[PDB]
Amino acid sequence: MSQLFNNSRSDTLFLGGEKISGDDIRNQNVLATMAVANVVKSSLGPVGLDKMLVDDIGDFTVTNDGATILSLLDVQHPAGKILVELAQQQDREIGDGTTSVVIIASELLKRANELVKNKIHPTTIITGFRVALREAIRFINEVLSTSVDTLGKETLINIAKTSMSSKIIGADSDFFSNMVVDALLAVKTQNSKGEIKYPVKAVNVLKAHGKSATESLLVPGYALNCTVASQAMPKRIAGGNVKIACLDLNLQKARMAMGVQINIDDPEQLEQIRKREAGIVLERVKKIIDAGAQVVLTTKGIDDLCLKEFVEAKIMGVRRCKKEDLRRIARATGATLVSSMSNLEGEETFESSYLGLCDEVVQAKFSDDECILIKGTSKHSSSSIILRGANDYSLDEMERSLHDSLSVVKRTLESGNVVPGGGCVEAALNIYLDNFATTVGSREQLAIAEFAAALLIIPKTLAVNAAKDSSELVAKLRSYHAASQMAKPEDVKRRSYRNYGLDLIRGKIVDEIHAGVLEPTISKVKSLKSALEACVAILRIDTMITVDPE
Amino acid sequence: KTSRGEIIISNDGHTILKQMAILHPVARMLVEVSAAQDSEAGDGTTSV
Amino acid sequence: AKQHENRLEDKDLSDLEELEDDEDEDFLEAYKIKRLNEIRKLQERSKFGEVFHINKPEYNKEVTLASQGKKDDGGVYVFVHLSLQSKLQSRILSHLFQSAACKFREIKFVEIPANRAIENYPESNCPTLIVYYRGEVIKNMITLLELGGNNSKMEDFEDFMVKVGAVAEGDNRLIMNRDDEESREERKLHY
Amino acid sequence: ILIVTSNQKTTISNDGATILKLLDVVHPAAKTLVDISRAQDAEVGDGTTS
Amino acid sequence: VFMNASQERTTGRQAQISNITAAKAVADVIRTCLGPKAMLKMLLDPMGGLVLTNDGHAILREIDVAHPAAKSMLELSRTQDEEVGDGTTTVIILAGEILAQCAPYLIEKNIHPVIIIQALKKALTDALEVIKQVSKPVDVENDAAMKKLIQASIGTKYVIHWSEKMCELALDAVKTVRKDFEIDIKRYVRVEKIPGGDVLDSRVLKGVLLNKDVVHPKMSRHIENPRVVLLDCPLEYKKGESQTNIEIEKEEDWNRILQIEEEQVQLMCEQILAVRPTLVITEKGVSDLAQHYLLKGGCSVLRRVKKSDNNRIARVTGATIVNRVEDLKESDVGTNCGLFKVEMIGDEYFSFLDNCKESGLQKACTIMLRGGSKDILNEIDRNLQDAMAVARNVMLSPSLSPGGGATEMAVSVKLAEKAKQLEGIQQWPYQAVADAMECIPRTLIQNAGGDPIRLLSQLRAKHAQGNFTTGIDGDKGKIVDMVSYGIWEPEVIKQQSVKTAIESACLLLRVDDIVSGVRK
Amino acid sequence: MGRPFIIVKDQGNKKRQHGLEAKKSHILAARSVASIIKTSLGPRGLDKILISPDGEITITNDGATILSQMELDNEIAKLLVQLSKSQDDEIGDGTTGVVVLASALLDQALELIQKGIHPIKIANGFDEAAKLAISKLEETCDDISASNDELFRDFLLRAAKTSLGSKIVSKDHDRFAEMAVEAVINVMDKDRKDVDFDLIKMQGRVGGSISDSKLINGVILDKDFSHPQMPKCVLPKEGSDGVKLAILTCPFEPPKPKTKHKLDISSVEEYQKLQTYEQDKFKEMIDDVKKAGADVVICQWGFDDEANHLLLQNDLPAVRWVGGQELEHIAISTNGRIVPRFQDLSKDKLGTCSRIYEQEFGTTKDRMLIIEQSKETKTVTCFVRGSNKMIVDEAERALHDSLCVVRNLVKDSRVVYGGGAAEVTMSLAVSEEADKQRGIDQYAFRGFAQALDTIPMTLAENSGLDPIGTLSTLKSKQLKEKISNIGVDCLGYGSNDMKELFVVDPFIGKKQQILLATQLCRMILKIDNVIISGK
Ligand SMILES: Nc1ncnc2c1ncn2[C@@H]1O[C@H](COP(=O)(O)OP(=O)(O)O)[C@@H](O)[C@H]1O
Ligand SMILES: Nc1ncnc2c1ncn2[C@@H]1O[C@H](COP(=O)(O)OP(=O)(O)O)[C@@H](O)[C@H]1O
Ligand SMILES: Nc1ncnc2c1ncn2[C@@H]1O[C@H](COP(=O)(O)OP(=O)(O)O)[C@@H](O)[C@H]1O
Ligand SMILES: Nc1ncnc2c1ncn2[C@@H]1O[C@H](COP(=O)(O)OP(=O)(O)O)[C@@H](O)[C@H]1O
Ligand SMILES: Nc1ncnc2c1ncn2[C@@H]1O[C@H](COP(=O)(O)OP(=O)(O)O)[C@@H](O)[C@H]1O
Ligand SMILES: [Mg+2]
Ligand SMILES: [Mg+2]
Ligand SMILES: [Mg+2]
Ligand SMILES: [Mg+2]
Repeated sequence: MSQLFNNSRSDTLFLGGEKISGDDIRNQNVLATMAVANVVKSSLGPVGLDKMLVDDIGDFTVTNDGATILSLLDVQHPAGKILVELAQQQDREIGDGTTSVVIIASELLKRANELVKNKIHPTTIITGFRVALREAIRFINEVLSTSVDTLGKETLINIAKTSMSSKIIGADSDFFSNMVVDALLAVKTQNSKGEIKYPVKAVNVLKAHGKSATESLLVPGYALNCTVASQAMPKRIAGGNVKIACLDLNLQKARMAMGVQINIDDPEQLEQIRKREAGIVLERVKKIIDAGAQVVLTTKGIDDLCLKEFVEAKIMGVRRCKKEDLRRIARATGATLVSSMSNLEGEETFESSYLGLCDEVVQAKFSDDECILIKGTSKHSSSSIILRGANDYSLDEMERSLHDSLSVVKRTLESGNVVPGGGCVEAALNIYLDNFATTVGSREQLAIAEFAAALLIIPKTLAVNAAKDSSELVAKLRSYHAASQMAKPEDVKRRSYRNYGLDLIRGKIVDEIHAGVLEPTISKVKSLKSALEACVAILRIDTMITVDPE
Repeated sequence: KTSRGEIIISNDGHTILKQMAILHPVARMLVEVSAAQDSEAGDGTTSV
Repeated sequence: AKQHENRLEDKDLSDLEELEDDEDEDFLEAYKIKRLNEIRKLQERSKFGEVFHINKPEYNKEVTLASQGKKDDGGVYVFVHLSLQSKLQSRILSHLFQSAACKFREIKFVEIPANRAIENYPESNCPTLIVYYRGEVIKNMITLLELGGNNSKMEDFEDFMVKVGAVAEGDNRLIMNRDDEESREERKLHY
Repeated sequence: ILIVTSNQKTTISNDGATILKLLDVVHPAAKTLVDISRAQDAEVGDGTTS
Repeated sequence: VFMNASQERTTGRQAQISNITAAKAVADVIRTCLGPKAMLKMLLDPMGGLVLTNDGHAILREIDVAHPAAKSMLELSRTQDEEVGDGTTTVIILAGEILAQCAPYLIEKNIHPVIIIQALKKALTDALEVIKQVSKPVDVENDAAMKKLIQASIGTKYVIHWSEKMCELALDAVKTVRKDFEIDIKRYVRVEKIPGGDVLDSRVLKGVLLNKDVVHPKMSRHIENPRVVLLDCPLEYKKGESQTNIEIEKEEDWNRILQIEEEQVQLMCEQILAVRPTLVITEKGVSDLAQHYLLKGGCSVLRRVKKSDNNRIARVTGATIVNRVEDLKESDVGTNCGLFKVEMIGDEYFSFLDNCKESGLQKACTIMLRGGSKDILNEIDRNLQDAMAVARNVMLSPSLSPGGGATEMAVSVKLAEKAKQLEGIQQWPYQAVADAMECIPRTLIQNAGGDPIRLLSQLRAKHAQGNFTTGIDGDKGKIVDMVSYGIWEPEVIKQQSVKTAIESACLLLRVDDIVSGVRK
Repeated sequence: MGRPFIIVKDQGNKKRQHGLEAKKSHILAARSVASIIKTSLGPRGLDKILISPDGEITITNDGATILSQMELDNEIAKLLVQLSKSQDDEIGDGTTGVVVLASALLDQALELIQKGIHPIKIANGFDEAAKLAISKLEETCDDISASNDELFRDFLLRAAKTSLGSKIVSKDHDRFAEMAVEAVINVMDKDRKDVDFDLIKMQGRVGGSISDSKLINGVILDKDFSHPQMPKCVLPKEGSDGVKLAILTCPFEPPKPKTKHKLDISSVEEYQKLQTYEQDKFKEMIDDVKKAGADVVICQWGFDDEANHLLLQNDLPAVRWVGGQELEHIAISTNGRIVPRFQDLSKDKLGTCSRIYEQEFGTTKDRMLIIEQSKETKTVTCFVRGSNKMIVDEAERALHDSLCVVRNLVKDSRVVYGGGAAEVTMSLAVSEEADKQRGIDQYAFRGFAQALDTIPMTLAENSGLDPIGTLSTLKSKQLKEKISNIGVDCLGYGSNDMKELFVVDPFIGKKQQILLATQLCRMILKIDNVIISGK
C-alpha cells in the first residue's frame, strides 16, 4: 500500500540506511504480516489445503504446520521474524494452535492499526486488550467440562481426531486414534513424587514407504533403526527372558592416551606390546560374553576383531546410533547405561544387575531396512510407530503430524478439564466481550469491541476454505451463542447451545459431543497471551531505523 | 536493525542512541551524555 | 527480401506501368493509388517556383512566417540569399536559385541584397546562404569554398539540399537519381 | 499538496481534480478515482476530494 | 522488498491444473512401455553411460524434472521396486489416470479436495475386497505351475524367447536363497557379469565366482575337496595401533628387529597350519614372505577380497568370519566344498568354487550371465530381479490374482455397479475410480493395435456373464480367458498398485499453491 | 500481490515527505536563502557575484536580481524567487526585506508548530495582526500633499537619496538624486498626476567615469550617419530654430509592390524609358524633401547608394537604420508624428530640435547622437556612464530602483519613515493587543511582533551596533513617546531622530513587505506532501 518512497534527508544524517517515520511503518508492518498471514490462512482446518516449498536442490517439503512453513520462510523483515519465532515457541511448548495464533496476531495488528488511525493511543488499546483477556481466561474457566460417564478411552480417542484432522491421515483417524492413545499409556512413568509426566519424542518414527497407512502395525515395544554389524549373526533370538546390555564403550583396536610415547630398548617387547594393546579390550568383552548378553547395545561401533566371538557365541552386534535412544531402551528393559565400565573396588568386573529383560527380539525387514524390533519389556512398557506411505515426502508429513497428535494427547492427560472446538470458544468470547465494558463506557468500549471482532476471523477462515456460504454460518453461530449467554440459568436447551457450533463437512449445526470435536483447555490458555505479546511488540513501534551491513 | 543479523527493540534513549550510528560528531556526543546519565543516575536518559 | 520491394519502391507512376502485364493488377494498382496520392500532395504544396526578390520589412514575414507554413506540422524550407553583385560567387549562387526554383516548387527560394540585409555586414563574408524551417535557422552557411568555390556546379547544390532535409535522397528530380534515358536504354540492351 | 512532474514545473493545489491530473496513473483501478474527479470537476465543480 | 518469495505465486485453480497436467505427463512418457509388445527406451545420462530398458522404474531413475508435483510421482517407482520388485510401470500409469479422472470434478463440479479423499478410502476398502475374492489360491510346491508363474513377467521383456531357461534359472536360485516364514533376500544374489557368450550355455552354479587368481604359480589349480578358511586381517606385519619407536643402542638390535618381522609372520602362519587348510581367503592384502610357507603346508593364497563376497563364502562353505588367528580351531573351518577350477577368459581370471550339495543357514549362489554386450547384461540382470521378485510373493502369500488386466477390470465393474447404490455426494468421485481402472486394459489394446472401443464394450458384456477371469490377449488382441491362456501373476503386486496409486492421489490433491525459490 | 507495485510512472525518482520533520526542512531552507541576503540589507550592505552558464558576469545587491537567473533545486526557494520578483515588478523596492520578513515569520512560526497548534490557525493570527499593523501605521501616517510644489520638490530628494544610499551610486548622492527627480518633472501633469513610465527611457554607455554622467532631454542613438563627410554638429539658421526632423518608415529605395511580380521589358524603346523613370524619381524625391524643408531625415532602413550622395549635395544629413522600436520614441519628444508615405509629407508633421552633435568616445569606431531640447518636452532619456560593464548595469539598476521609488510618490503622496521605526511601531501595536485578546492566538501575535523586530536587528547587526541596546532603546522610547519616526541609525550619527537625517520611504512599498510575506507563508505552511521528481 505504501508508494512514493521517503526522500533522503540532508538535515538528519545517520550512517547506514535511511530513517522513515509516520504511519507508513505500521502500514508496512501490517503489510509484512499479511505476506505471512495469507500463506497460512488457506491451510487451516480440515477443509484447508496446504502448499509446497522447494529447497533449490530438487528437494521440497509439503507442510501443514505453521512452525515448519514459517521456519523455511526466512523473513528478512523485522516484524515478520517475531511471528516466525513465535511459532517456533508455540510448537515446542504446546504443539497445537500454531496456525491460529499467527492468524489471531495478524487480525489484531489489522484492527489495531485501524484503531490507531481512529486517533486513540496504543497504550489505551493495549490496556483494553489486557483487561479483556483477563476476563477471557476467567470465562474459559467457566466453560470447562470434566470428563465423566464415558465408556473407556473414548474421550482420548475423539479428542485426538480433532488434532488428527487437517492432515492427509485424517481419513484414517479411526485407525490411528487407537494406537496414538495406546502409545502414550505405554510410556507412562513417575516423577516429582507422584506427578505424572511423559517424555518428549519418546515414541519413534521409522520411514518405511510401502503397503499403506491403513496397515500401520503397532509393535508393543521399542524399535530401533540400525544395521546389523555382521551378516552371519542370527536375526531372531528364541526363548524368553532375553537379556539386553546397554553400553557406551568402544570395542575396537583401542589406542593409548595422547601423552604416552612408548620407548623401548629391547626388540622382543613388540610381540607382547602389540598383543597386550589388543588384548586389553578382550578383557572387557570376555566378561560380558560369559555373563550371557544375548544382544549387546552400544553407542560406539565395534570393529571386526571383536565380532568373531559374537558370531561364534551367537550374539547380535549394533553399530553407531544416537545417544538418546539407548537411554529409553535401558529404562524399558531395566538395564543401566554405563559410560565406562568399572567398580568401586580395585579390580574391574561386570555385574548381572546391569542387564535388561525382554520377551522377544527380532530384526524385521521393512522392505529395504534393517530395524531391531524389541517387544515385551519387563521393567517399563514402551511403544513405537511404524509409519507407511506412498513416498518419502508423505512420510515426512506423517512425522510432524503425529508429533502434533502425540503432543495434543500429552497435554490432554496433564489436565482433565477440556474445552470444545470448532470456533465455539471464539464465538462465545466475541459476544461475551461485547456485553462487557458497556458499564465502563467512555473510551475502552471501542477498543474491546474491535478485539471481540478479531476473534471471529477463525470461523470466517474455516468457512471460505470450504468454498461455502460463510455469512450463513456466522449468522447461526453468533446468534445461537448469544441466545445462550443471555438466557436464564434455568433453560436446558438454550444452555446447550453454548456448547455447539460450526461444522465443516456437512455444512450444518450439529452437537460437538456426538460429533466428537474437542480440544484441551491448555491449547487456548497461553495462546492468546502469546498473540497479545506478539501484537504489543509491533503495535508500539513508531519509527524504523535500518543500519546497512559493514 | 543493526549491521549484523541481530534485531533489538528499545525504548531506552541510551540504547537507541547507542545502536544508531550517527555520521555527525556533535550529535554523537549525545550518545555519551546518555551513557553518562545511565552510569551516574540510571533514570531519565532521554530527558537529558 | 529487397527483390519484392524493388518492384514498387524503385518505380514511379510512369515506371509502375511496366509491370502491368507481368505483376498482378491488385498488387500493382494498390500501390499506384498510393503513389498517385503522393503526387497530388506535392502539387498542392507547390506554392513557389521563382526567386522571391524581397526587401527587409517583408523579411519579418516572408522568411519566417513561411517557415511556419500551416502553423499538421506543414513546415516549409526557405533558402535566403544575401546577394552582393560585386562578388563572383554571388552571381553563381543566384543562377542556382533560379534553376532549382523551376524544379523544386515546394521549397521557397529567397534573395535579397546583403547590404540591405544586416547593418554594416562584412562584404568578405558574402555571399551568405541561410535556411529557415519552422522559424528556426537550420544552417548558417558561409561562402562557397565548402561547395567547390568558384567551380560550384548544380550537382553540388542539389546534394546540399538533401543534407538539410529539404529533399529526399531517392527523389526522381535530383540529378544523382535522374539517370538519362540513354543510360537506361543501354542497361536494358546489355541485360 | 505539492506535486512536481518530470518536466520540473511546480503546481500547488488543494482540490483533487488537478492533483490526479498531474500524477499520470498507470493502474486502471486507481484511474477510477481520477475519472470521477474530472467528471465531478466538469459537471458540478465541488467535492472532488470527498 | 519482502522475503525471498512472491515471484509468481500460482494460486487458486490453475495450480491444481498444472499438477494434473504434470502428473499426466509422467505417464505419457512410458505409455508405450506396458504390455507384451512394449517398446524399449534408451536414456542418456550426463556422465557418459547409457540405460537401455523398458521398466518404468529404471526409466524414471535417470530422468530429472524441475517440478515438485511430478517428483512425488517419480518416487512411487521406488515404493514398488523396494517392496516387491515388479509392476513399477503399472503403478505410474494407474495413478496418472486417477488424478486425471478426478480432475473434471475438481475443475468444474467443485467438489472440495477432501470429499474426494473420503470417497477413495471406501473405494480402496472395496478394492481389496474384490481383489481378495477374484484371486484363487495355488500350490507352492508345484514346479510345473511355478515355471509358468515366473515367466509371466518375463513375457513382457526381451528374454521371452529364452523363457524355458530363465524360469529354471530363477527357480533354482530362489530355492537356494529360500530359508525354511519362508523369508528370502536378494543381497546374497550375486549379479556378477561376464561379457559375451551364448545364453543357452549360461547356467546357475552353486557357490561363488571370484575375479582374481592365485598369487604363487605352484598353487594347486584343481583341488578335490577344498577346505576354505576366511581371514580378516592382512598377512603383512602389523605396525600396531601405537608407534613402536625403538631406541636402538647396540648393533645386534636392528637385525633382530628385522628378524622378528620374519618370525611373527611365521607364528601366525604355523598356527594356521594346525588345521592344514587348502585355501586361505584373506580380506586385506597379503605379503610375499608369508605365501611361501603357507604353500609348504599346502594352502592357497588369494589377493584382497572385499567382505561382501566373504559373507557369501561364509554361508556357502559354512565357515565363520575370523580375524583373530590365535583362536583358530577345526570346527570353524569350511568344508563340503565341491570343486576348485580356474578358467581362462581374456578380460580377467575367474576362480570357481563348487558345492557338494549335501537344516541350517541359508545357502548363497552366483548366477552366470553370458550376454551379447555390456548393455545386454544389464538388461538381462534387471529381468532376473523382476522375475525373481515374482517368486517371493507366492511364498509369502499363496493367493494368485488373474493377470491381463482382469483384476483391475474386476475392480472397475464392482465399483461401477455399487456406485448406483451409493447415492449422495460421494457418488461422483466413487464412480470415477472405475474410469481409470478400465484404462490399464485400454493401454494393452492400444499397443496391440486394436480398437479399444468395441473390445472394452465386448469385455464388459462378457465379464458379468462369462466369468471373472476374462482378459485381453496382448499378442493377438482378442478376448481370451486367463484360465486357458495359462498366464498368471501374484495378487501382492495388485495390492501395491491400488494402494500406492490411491495414496499418491490423496497427497497431491491437497496441494493449494506452489512457491519456488525460498532457500536451501 | 506480486513483487511489482506501481501506480504512477517513475516511482524511483519521485519521493514524498510528510510529518513535522518534512515542514522543518522548509523553514530551515528559507534560513539559508535569507542568511545569504541578510548582510546586504541596509546602507552597509555588500553585493553578490553572479555567474551565468554562458560566462556573462554581473554584480548586484538587489534581492530580485540575486535570486533571478540562479539554478535552484528546492521548490520553496523558487517561491522566494517569485516573491522578490513580485515586489520588484510592481514596486521595484523591498525585495530583500520581503524575503527576510517572510523568513522571520517562518522562523517564529516553527516554534509554535512545535507546540501543537495547527499551521492554518497560525496564519490566521498573522492576518489579524497584519491588518491591525497596517491599520495602526495608517493612523500615524503623515501626508505631504497639502504642501506646494516647491516643498514637494524637496521631498523627492529625501526619498531618492534613501534608495540610492543603499547602492554603490551613493558616492555623490546629492548629484545623482537630481537625475532621478528631474526626469519625473518633465512627465508630471501637475494635477491628478500620472507617471507615464513608458516614456522614460534608460540607456548607459560603457566608458569614462560615473562622475561624467549628466542628464539630457532627448533620445540616445547607437549608430552613425549615412556618410562620414557630413557635419557632426548641426545648428539652426536665422529663423525656425527647430530643425524640422522628418521621420520616415519607408526608406530611400525604388517603389515596388510586395507581391511577386515580373516587369516585362520590351525592345530598346522601353529599356531607355525606364532609365528616365528612376532618374526622374530621384529628382522628384529630392524636390519633395526640399519642398517640405527638412534638415534631418531618418529611415528604419538603409538608403540606396546613389541616394546617400544625393542627400549630401543639398546640405541634408541623414541617419539610417534606426530601429523600429527606437523610431517611435523620437517623434514623441520632438512633438511630431510619423508620415505613412512621402506624398503626405507637409510642414505640420515635421519635428523640432534645439541642437544635435556626433559624440566621439575615445579610439573606438562607433558614433552616438545626442539630441537635446532647450524647453520642457514630453520624454526623457538617462545617460549613465561608468568604468566597467557591470558598474553601468549596476548604475542602471540602482537608478531604475530609485526611478520606481519616486514613481510611487507620484501616484501616492502618503509616505512613511522606515529604517526600523515602522517595524518597532507596528510590533508593539500588536503586542499591546495580544494580552487584551489572549484567546489562543496570542502566541501568533507575539510571533508576528518578534518577526518584525528581525529587520531593525539586522540593520543593527550590519551596522555593528549592539542589538540589545538598540532594541531596548526603541521599545522603551517608543512606548514612552508617541512620536514614531525614530529608528536604527546605521551611518553612526549622534542623533537617531530621522527628521534631520533626510530619509523617507513610500507607504505602498513598506506595506507590500508585510502583505506578500504573510500571504506567501500561509501557502508555505499549508504544504504537507512534498513530491520532487528527479530530473
Ligand atoms: N473435525 C473438525 N471439526 C470442526 N473443527 C475442526 C475439526 N478439526 C479441526 N478443527 C478446527 O480447526 C482448527 C485448527 O486445527 P489444526 O489445523 O489441526 O491446528 P493448527 O491450527 O495448529 O494447524 C482448530 O481450532 C479446530 O477447532
Ligand atoms: N504514571 C505517570 N503519569 C504521568 N507522568 C509520568 C508517569 N510516569 C512517568 N511520568 C513522567 O514521564 C517521564 C518518563 O521518563 P522516562 O521515560 O522514565 O525516562 P527514561 O526512560 O530515560 O528513564 C518522567 O520524567 C515523568 O515526569
Ligand atoms: N464553514 C463551514 N463549517 C462547517 N463545515 C464546513 C465549512 N466549510 C466547509 N465545510 C466542510 O468542509 C468539507 C470540505 O470542503 P472543501 O474541501 O473546502 O471543498 P472541496 O472538497 O469541494 O474542495 C465539506 O464537506 C464541508 O462540509
Ligand atoms: N501376455 C500379456 N498379455 C496381456 N497383458 C499382460 C501380459 N503380460 C503382462 N500383462 C499386463 O501388464 C501389466 C504389467 O506386467 P509387467 O510388464 O510384467 O510389469 P511391469 O509393468 O513392471 O513391466 C500387468 O498388470 C498385466 O496385466
Ligand atoms: N541613510 C540611512 N539612514 C537610515 N536608514 C536607512 C538609510 N539608508 C537606508 N536605510 C534603511 O535601510 C533599508 C534598506 O533598504 P534597501 O536595501 O535599499 O532595499 P532592498 O532591501 O529592497 O534592497 C531602507 O528600508 C531604509 O529604511
Ligand atoms: Mg493442529
Ligand atoms: Mg470546495
Ligand atoms: Mg513386470
Ligand atoms: Mg532598496
